[PDB]
Amino acid sequence: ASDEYDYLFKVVLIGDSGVGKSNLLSRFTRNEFNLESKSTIGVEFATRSIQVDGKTIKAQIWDTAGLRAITSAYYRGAVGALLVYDIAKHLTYENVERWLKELRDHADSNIVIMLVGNKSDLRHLRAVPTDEARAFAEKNGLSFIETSALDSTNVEAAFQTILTEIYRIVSQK
Amino acid sequence: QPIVKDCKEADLSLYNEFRLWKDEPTMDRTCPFLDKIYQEDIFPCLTFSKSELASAVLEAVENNTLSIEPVGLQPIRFVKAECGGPKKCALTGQSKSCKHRIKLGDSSNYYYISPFCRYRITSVCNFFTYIRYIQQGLVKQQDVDQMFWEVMQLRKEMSLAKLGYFKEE
Ligand SMILES: Nc1nc2c(ncn2[C@@H]2O[C@H](COP(=O)(O)OP(=O)(O)NP(=O)(O)O)[C@@H](O)[C@H]2O)c(=O)[nH]1
Ligand SMILES: [Mg+2]
Repeated sequence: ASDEYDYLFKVVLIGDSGVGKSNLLSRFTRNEFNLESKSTIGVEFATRSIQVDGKTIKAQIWDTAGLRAITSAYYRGAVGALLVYDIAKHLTYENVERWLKELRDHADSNIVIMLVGNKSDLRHLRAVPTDEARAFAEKNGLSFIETSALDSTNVEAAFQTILTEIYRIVSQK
Repeated sequence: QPIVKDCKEADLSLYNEFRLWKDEPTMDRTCPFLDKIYQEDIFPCLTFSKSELASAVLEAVENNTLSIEPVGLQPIRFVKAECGGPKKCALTGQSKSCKHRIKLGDSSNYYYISPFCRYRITSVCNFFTYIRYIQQGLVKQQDVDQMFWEVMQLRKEMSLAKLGYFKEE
């Protein structure tokens, strides 16, 4: 009689194509990684229940392709957002500001947003030094973390941070 | 001028070697497949004039603890600096624009390096990361000859890097 919960949060994945959104998703939900995964067709979502400061939080995580699309069904009802860029490709990070723009035009304006932060496993190819993305995120009010969906680093931590924060600001109101 | 056509043909020794490494993957340094590449590619490619730093770098590369970060312009910098600078390569010891910095442990200080050193080191590192993908079950959609030719490609990049043929962006 599980899959029984208290609160339900919908988090969406956004960022350029090829940054690792779908593998972040599969790593969190199914603990699977796909080295050869292709670009996502349509939109998809998966669910995982975790526990947060004693109150049951079940996360319904949304994912879609990075690159006109019917953009407002995906954002509609999103209480959280993961803005994802590739640490090894600076251009993916440069489009973060624009992913942010499209994040609050066609979606909620007190949506919880975390900057990611992916493919941290590629250390010799690092394009974005942590200080610059952390500067940008801190200055834009966004929380920030660096993940590797490949070696699982900070995936759980990231999702649990955005979840704890959404929980906390659904505890206030 | 006459026409030369670029061709590609698998050396059967290297190919059987690789197929028999593919059949039972290991990162063990003494396996023939890796041993050869160590002797012909890796060791000469990470050979630099300051060589305790160079060997530290090699160990960092096979331990996957090495990190390469781009360093941008900055008029001011806290200094505990041997570690080189924007002026000079910490590895080869000469005066060149260093657009990259290197860290061994993370858990370590930074060392500035020429784009050339960056190219060699990243060549080796790319080889190691691909071979590690293979050793684990991460590569499932690539045919055996594809895998082989990717290994050949990486060894190409390392071979060119050896002789001073490198790319800079
Ligand atoms: N080294 C490394 N590669 C990763 C990591 N995460 C994903 N990748 C790789 O990067 C590529 C793109 O991954 P994918 O998850 O499909 O990205 P995406 O954001 O879903 N793309 P799309 O927006 O088109 O659906 C794949 O080759 C995948 O294996 C990571 O943490 N490290
Ligand atoms: Mg995808």
